[PDB]
Amino acid sequence: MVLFFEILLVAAVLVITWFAVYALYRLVTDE
Amino acid sequence: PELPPVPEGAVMVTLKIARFNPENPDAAGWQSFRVPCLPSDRLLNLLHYVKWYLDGTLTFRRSCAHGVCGSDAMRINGVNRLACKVLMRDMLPKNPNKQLTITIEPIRGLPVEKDLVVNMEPFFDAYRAVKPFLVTSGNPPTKERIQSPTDRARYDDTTKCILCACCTTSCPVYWSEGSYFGPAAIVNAHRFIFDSRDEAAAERLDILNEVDGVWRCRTTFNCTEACPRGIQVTQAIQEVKRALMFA
Amino acid sequence: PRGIPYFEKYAWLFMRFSGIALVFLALGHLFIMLMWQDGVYRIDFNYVAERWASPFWQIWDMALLWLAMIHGANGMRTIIGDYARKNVTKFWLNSLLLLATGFTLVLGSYVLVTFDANIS
Amino acid sequence: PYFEKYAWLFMRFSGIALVFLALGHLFIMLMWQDGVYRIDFNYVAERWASPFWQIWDMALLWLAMIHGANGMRTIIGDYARKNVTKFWLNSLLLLATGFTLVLGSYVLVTFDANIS
Amino acid sequence: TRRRTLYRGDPGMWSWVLHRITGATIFFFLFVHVLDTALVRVSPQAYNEVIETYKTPIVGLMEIGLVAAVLFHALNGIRVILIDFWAKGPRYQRQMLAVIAGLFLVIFIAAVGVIGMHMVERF
Ligand SMILES: CCCCCCCCCCCCCCCC(=O)OC[C@H](COP(=O)(O)O)OC(=O)CCCCCCCCCCCCCCC
Ligand SMILES: CCCCCCCCCCCCCCCC(=O)OC[C@H](COP(=O)(O)O)OC(=O)CCCCCCCCCCCCCCC
Ligand code: HEM
Ligand code: HEM
Ligand code: HEM
Ligand code: HEM
Ligand code: SF4
Ligand code: F3S
Ligand code: FES
Repeated sequence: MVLFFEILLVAAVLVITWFAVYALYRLVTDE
Repeated sequence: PELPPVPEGAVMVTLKIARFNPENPDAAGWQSFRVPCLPSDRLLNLLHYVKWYLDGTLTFRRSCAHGVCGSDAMRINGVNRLACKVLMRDMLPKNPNKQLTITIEPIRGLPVEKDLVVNMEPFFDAYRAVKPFLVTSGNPPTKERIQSPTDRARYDDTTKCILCACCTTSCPVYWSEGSYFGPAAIVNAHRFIFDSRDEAAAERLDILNEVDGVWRCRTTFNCTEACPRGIQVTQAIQEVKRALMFA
Repeated sequence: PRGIPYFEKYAWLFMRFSGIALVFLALGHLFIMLMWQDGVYRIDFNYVAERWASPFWQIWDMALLWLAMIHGANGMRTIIGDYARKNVTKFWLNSLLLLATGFTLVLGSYVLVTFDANIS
Repeated sequence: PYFEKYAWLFMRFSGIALVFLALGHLFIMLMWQDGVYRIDFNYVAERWASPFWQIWDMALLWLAMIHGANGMRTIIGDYARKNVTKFWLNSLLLLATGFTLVLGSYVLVTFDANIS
Repeated sequence: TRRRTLYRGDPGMWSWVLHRITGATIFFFLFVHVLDTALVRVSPQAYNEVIETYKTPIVGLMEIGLVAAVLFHALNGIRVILIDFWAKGPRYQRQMLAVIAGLFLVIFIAAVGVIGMHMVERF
């Protein structure tokens, strides 16, 4: 039960980090 | 052929062009040249040296001696510059005998056609889509319809646009998806929206009031920083935004 | 004429006005939560229950929830519009965003409106 | 502009949701233990003491009423010949839909088990 | 073919990219956190379980990170609102930017000090 919410926390951190690096990647790539 | 000319006082600056051949190989890449520099030189003089003596597949646009027309917008060391103005008089790191290198490459956002040459037709299509001409009645007054020296000094500072695209090709919103008009189209529409003797201000403001109009500006000042005429591109964009808010 | 007329102007204005309000709402929330008495180390059900026995904090939290969710949802709408290349991708991502935002607003509003201190 | 496209899409999406909502409601009401023959105030009160069933019934109410109101808007638009008739029938529909949504939302939000 | 290169433009560009990143950060956190708070309509023990797992040193440094994100977003959003509503806004863009850099450093070192003394006395 608590495990569900710590799983949710790490999933949120992964989505946050992915979005940060993806925004920077789309900024620097020439397409 | 015979031999390159004689230098006088040279620093032997290195250039790093980003070559791209459209047909012969489609194998682009960087290429480094070594050319002599002076205090009274410019990146245009150096690219001319490269094209005349060393290379000769290297193409780029340029017209004017120094009456600016805006044909040689490039990315020089990251920023957009108009290579005829980079003014190498200021090379103080030349004295410490460090190897100086300059990085040249086309502007970003438009389809490349060869080295340092891009396809300006998307830019000009966005330009001639804000209706950048005076729309009026249909029976001219034979004697130059009147306008005050107060109404005239309002759309000033946007009449200086030489249409070089140094601004539109530094807009991250323009690098992004969709079809943002761009700083330059919005400048050349501000010029006509704030002109007293015009009868399509409302129609232009309705063109700029779409999803890909003036509301996609993320208030980056890349355009203002890049303009070679010093136009305050983002303040023009702000004035159009406020004319849409308060009207 | 790609969407609803004058929707972008009002989304723009809403981001500005909700920012002005959210300064106070969100920063007062963070202050009172993290650096007032023991920060997180005082927080528990009894703390929540004695805070939500006050009209002040109830309205504060409901305004915070609604303003923050509509603000963030509009901002992410902009981000999706700037990063999605295919129209089908943009459609389904805007639908996922709308679904998640609606679910979060529904759950937060339910909890606030229905909270009772005496549950066990 | 673009109101018909979104009414169309809403009918599709609310249909997908209402499959589960309405058919689960009908199942649990009519064919679980004694069907209607078990239903009374105590049954309603012990069902509405649960966040699950409270949110279920509020979602059912809102989705079903907006779905039906849009569908009847279409039906009126296809059967009413005079513009005055169409105007007053759409106004009657809007009034009845608003009244039903207001009453159902009031009852759900304000229901208390201990009334007498 | 895809070239990769850094534009190296205005400082308002980096302000905008930080603004976007921190905004999305707060949005995702808010989703997760409204859920775990909605756990209060279930049980005092459920709520205490979860928020007690939110009282660890890892989550404490994360609290500091989120404080930083929200604080920068608020300050830079004030700058953006000023640029948009104030008619002499776009002229003082870089002035506002330096001012909010100063305010951020002040308020954030203060907030880290307070949160840190709490974490110290808690261990
Ligand atoms: C679109 C705009 C939406 C606005 C939403 C923003 C709301 C943000 C937070 C505001 C909360 C307001 C609720 C007030 C409850 C309260 O304070 O009252 C609750 C207080 C408890 O406050 P504390 O526990 O925090 O001390 O109870 C008291 O004992 C107060 C004593 C007298 C106070 C009188 C206030 C009654 C009404 C006067 C309102 C003042 C406004 C004046 C305007 C001209
Ligand atoms: C636009 C979208 C609108 C959405 C509305 C549709 C709602 C349809 C019905 C769903 C109702 C959901 C309310 C949940 C209440 C509940 O579970 O609680 C309801 C139940 C009581 O119902 P029962 O006794 O009949 O089973 O309570 C429990 O005993 C649950 C035990 C612990 C569960 C904790 C969950 C709390 C919140 C965490 C959610 C995690 C799921 C994540 C999914 C993304
Ligand atoms: C470490 C940081 C935070 C902590 C410890 C925290 C803690 C809490 C607590 C204890 C509550 C409910 C109790 C009460 O309101 O009195 C709550 C609810 C809430 N918080 Fe936070 N919070 C934090 C950050 C944030 C942030 C950054 C936001 C938004 C930007 C936010 C938005 C909300 C909202 C909207 C609610 C209402 C929940 C609901 O209505 O269901 N919080 N949070
Ligand atoms: C819960 C709190 C917040 C959330 C979830 C949030 C989320 C977001 C997101 C995702 C964006 C999009 C960024 C972009 O498009 O580049 C944004 C923009 C913005 N935010 Fe917030 N933000 C929050 C708080 C604040 C605060 C406190 C302010 C204070 C002024 C603020 C002001 C702004 C402004 C003005 C914008 C528009 C930026 C632009 O249009 O360029 N925000 N927000
Ligand atoms: C024989 C068939 C039905 C019976 C015996 C029945 C019975 C009930 C009962 C007992 C309740 C309230 C108690 C509770 O929800 O636990 C209720 C409420 C409700 N029912 Fe039904 N129902 C039937 C069919 C339907 C249908 C077909 C729909 C919609 C398509 C529907 C929609 C609703 C709604 C929206 C509520 C909420 C009432 C409110 O919020 O005031 N029901 N019905
Ligand atoms: C139970 C699952 C349901 C599904 C899957 C569903 C699906 C649909 C769909 C896709 C349409 C569009 C038909 C069209 O545009 O041609 C429709 C129309 C309609 N729906 Fe539903 N619906 C459901 C339940 C309901 C409920 C509960 C109501 C009313 C309370 C309702 C009332 C209507 C009406 C009146 C129409 C108009 C019919 C027409 O215009 O031809 N439906 N339904
Ligand atoms: S605005 Fe300044 S930069 Fe943009 S095009 Fe006209 S001149 Fe070149
Ligand atoms: S570069 Fe781009 S987004 Fe705004 S202010 Fe200048 S236009
Ligand atoms: S040469 Fe014409 S502008 Fe540089």
